[PDB]
Amino acid sequence: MKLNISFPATGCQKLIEVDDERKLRTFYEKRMATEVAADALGEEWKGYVVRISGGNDKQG
Amino acid sequence: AGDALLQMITIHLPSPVTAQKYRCELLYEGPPDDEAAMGIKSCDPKGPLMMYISKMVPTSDKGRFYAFGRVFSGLVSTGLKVRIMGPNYTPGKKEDLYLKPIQRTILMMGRYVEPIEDVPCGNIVGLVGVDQFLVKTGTITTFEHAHNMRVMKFSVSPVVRVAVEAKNPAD
Amino acid sequence: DIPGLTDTTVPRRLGPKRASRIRKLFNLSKEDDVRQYVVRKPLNKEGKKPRTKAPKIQR
Amino acid sequence: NFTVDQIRAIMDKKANIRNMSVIAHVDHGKSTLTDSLVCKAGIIASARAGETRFTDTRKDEQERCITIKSTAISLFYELSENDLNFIKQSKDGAGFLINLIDSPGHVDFSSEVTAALRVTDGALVVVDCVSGVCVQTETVLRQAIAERIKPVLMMNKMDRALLELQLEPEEL
Amino acid sequence: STDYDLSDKSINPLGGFVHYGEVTNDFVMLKGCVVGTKKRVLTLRKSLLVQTKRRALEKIDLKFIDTTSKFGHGRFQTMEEKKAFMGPLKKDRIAKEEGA
Amino acid sequence: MKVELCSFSGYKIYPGHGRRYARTDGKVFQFLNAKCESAFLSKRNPRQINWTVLYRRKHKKGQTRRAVKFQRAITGASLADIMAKRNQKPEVRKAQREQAIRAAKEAKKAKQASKK
Amino acid sequence: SGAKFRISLGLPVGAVINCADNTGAKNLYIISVKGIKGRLNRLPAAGVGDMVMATVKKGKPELRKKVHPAVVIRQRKSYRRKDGVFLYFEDNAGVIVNNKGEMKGSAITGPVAKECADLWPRIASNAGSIA
RNA sequence: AACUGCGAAUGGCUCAUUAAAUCAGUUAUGGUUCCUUUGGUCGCUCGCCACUUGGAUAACUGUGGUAAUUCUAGA
RNA sequence: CGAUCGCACGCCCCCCGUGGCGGCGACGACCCAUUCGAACGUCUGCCCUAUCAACUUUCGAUGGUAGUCGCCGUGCCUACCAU
RNA sequence: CAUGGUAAUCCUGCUCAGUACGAGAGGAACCGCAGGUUCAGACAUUUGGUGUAUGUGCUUGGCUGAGGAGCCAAUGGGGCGA
Ligand SMILES: [Mg+2]
Ligand SMILES: [Mg+2]
Ligand SMILES: [Mg+2]
Ligand SMILES: [Mg+2]
Ligand SMILES: [Mg+2]
Ligand SMILES: [Mg+2]
Ligand SMILES: [Mg+2]
Ligand SMILES: [Mg+2]
Ligand SMILES: [Mg+2]
Ligand SMILES: [Mg+2]
Ligand SMILES: [Mg+2]
Repeated sequence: MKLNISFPATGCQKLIEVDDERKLRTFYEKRMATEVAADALGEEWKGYVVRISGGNDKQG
Repeated sequence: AGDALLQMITIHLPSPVTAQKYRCELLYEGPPDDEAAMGIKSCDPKGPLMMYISKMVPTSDKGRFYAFGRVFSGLVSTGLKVRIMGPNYTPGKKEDLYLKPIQRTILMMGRYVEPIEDVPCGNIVGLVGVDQFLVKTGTITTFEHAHNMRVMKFSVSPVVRVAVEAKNPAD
Repeated sequence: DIPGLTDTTVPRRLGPKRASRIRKLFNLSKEDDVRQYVVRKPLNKEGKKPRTKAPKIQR
Repeated sequence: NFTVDQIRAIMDKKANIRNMSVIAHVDHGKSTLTDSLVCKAGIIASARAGETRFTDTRKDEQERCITIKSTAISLFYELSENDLNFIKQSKDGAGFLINLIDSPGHVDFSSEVTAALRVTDGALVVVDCVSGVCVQTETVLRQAIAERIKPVLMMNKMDRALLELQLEPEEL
Repeated sequence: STDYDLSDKSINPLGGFVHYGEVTNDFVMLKGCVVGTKKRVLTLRKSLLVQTKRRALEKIDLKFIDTTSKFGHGRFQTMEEKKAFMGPLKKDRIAKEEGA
Repeated sequence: MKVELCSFSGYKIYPGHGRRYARTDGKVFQFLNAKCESAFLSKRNPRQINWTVLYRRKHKKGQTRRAVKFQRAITGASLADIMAKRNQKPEVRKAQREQAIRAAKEAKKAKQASKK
Repeated sequence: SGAKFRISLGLPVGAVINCADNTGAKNLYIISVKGIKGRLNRLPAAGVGDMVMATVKKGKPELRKKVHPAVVIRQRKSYRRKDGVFLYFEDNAGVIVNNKGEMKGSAITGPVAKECADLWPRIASNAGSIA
């Protein structure tokens, strides 16, 4: 799974590839335009809340 | 595997330019000093067009065959008049001669087929519109005094024979 | 700061074009050097002489 | 995976075109080797890794794993700077174009191999490590030498030397 | 309570085991069916064989243990789940009226 | 601990319970028990059956905003540039206005002189 | 790989089921089931995913009086899917295949059971939805 | 390049349908609609932005997904 | 019941001195007329067949009344009647 | 524990392996894995069947003055059912 992470206040969107399902289980069972804490993405993302803007299916 | 194979075949397999220098005399039955022979040796995509049909692969429809072969000289385009000349054709006689423009030039991507407007020398290209004026082999040229190509030397011969007859005799 | 994500702010390619939007950005009240308060984008390519391009204001 | 007509835009400049045909004895994996080449490369061709590829483009060919009609493909690939350094022939850019033809290596010597070598300048001779040089390998090599083809060898099916035979490295 | 469940519930179904009673001591949960009626004494014995197949020597990790009522078509796992789903009833309403 | 399903009656169907019904038109239904599946198969309306959650919901039985503008730099005018431009309030804006006034005045006088 | 688990059969010999493909047959009359060793007095029976021999009773004359291999894709008998779901369909239906499990038709109306789908990849391709 | 506007309902092909149907001539719409062209009407109403008001999206930069399409997402 | 765009540009200056005024257009419009039409109707006219002589009318068939719908007239459709 | 009874059976798929063998076409087996058939011994968590708990609704004819509550019609009928 990949994550298109964008910070509008500075732009500079970038892609982060995440494999461990423990990181994505906090994202699972959510909807679009919902804010979730990214603290499960290691210590580097502590203090970060991110809104699920969209995505693309396995087939695009 | 593909990376290793490509990085060795690019290094060691020869280009058409270097290959046709020593290969022209083995595929062309005309004298080496001839303009067509020199054009084959140089592989210039401007001069005496020289294409040899090796295969006739069936098309999507049942009856028609793409005439697949190699261009040794000149530049084949779409809808240019060329002299379809068969294996038995001699330049002196009119037997096994046709002046016929070709319909379309295509490139075979295995399962896929992709049309292309033109193909210069030193490449493989299928031609549509040649099979009905030709059989089992042939050559294509824009040279009026063109000689034929040397025919294939098959290692085997049509040995095994079978008599065939329709189940319904009236067919 | 996330490396390369939350830092190194990139600029917008182009500023306001409607005179109302220029006044809104620069806190202009009314009729003060509006055509010269517009943002001029500098083109400075190496193969050509440098110059600055100004947008055609609207309204 | 570029446009089709850029193949014309590449074949305009020679010394980067490789007219190559793959020849071997029956069941020496020439079809699968060309499948790997198709999978990695491709101008409009795919990148599927699932066994069979554009070698056997017909019924009762991959139904019984038999190449009958010689099949031609055209592939494009851009090489790295060290690769262009390694190549010793003439080089016009990194955009190398390969005209690949597989032929039936069956023991009847199906004359489509003769046709492919008439069209071809360079042969990839495939041999099994555990089968050695069989009959049709010698036959197709003889035809290539008669037609002035440049041969390059490939020892195939090393996996059965590894695990099916369990050979020590000195024996291999 | 399995680690995938984390519910404060015992092996006893809602309403107790039918025709047995309430299980309070240690218990052994065996795969499949066992001879005898309910509250029939069973003798458990070590295997006389050597367990070498893959069916044996396999780690059984339970995700969920059903505790719905077996005295009919039970549809709730715990008393608290039933109360939370069904809300207050007439009995609870009059009980709260008496409690005040 | 599988996916948790819902019924004709809207009740929760735990794993190992009930039956799943796959209709020919592609619709898939699951029921808690034969009482629910008989009502569904007899084309009975669940909103007219008092113990169904659809009835208890139809009859009502038992039961942000913000506007944040983030300032950004633009090509040609940095954040400090636009700050210096928008902080021209202390009489600098008036100075620009009066120099525009005198520029217009001198342009008009020059136009009058050139015309006459 | 994976082998199909046992399911409740519910379609003995003599059952007439719908023919869900666009072949032109309306129904299939099951005359036997493949792989049935048999027992005395026991009718051979088939579930979803099973290959039967069938004759079409209603349909085109060029199909009608002949034996065809067929595969059952939907059954009305409830069967347990190893995860506790008991699944049954609105009708019994199958499709006409050859000896290689390749469909004679080109489309299937209605759902196809998962047990039949993963056992027959050719039927799964032409299946509309999988139940 | 893209947004906006217009055109794409013309032309071309064929004659399967169609027996008071189509169609030909005649007449009516005071029983209807009509892009466009052209000609009228646009100060006809008494009733703290007008020296000109608000917001968004393209194009564009950048991050992608899909084997694939004149597929498209987020910023 | 014009918050639109182009072209050369000029007049008034008392009050003044920065404003007020002007020509040629293009685009735009609610409605009217015209052009192009379109749509539905009026009268009359069509090949063979009676081994097709009685059809239509439950389910609109013919007409009336009042409606619905349609751009409009009308069983176009609905309800109630007449046959 | 003397003695007596006695029981398990067969097949398919994957892998081996497009392998051995064969010029080619074709094409195995041992180990291992996953499941079936027939049989056996159980069992009722689940699904289904039964159902006079004569449990609870509905309902026909009659009867108790009516309501309420019931009953009779050899189990009145029917739905759901521990
Ligand atoms: Mg403007
Ligand atoms: Mg129970
Ligand atoms: Mg019998
Ligand atoms: Mg006709
Ligand atoms: Mg004994
Ligand atoms: Mg026995
Ligand atoms: Mg009664
Ligand atoms: Mg009463
Ligand atoms: Mg009595
Ligand atoms: Mg009696
Ligand atoms: Mg019942």
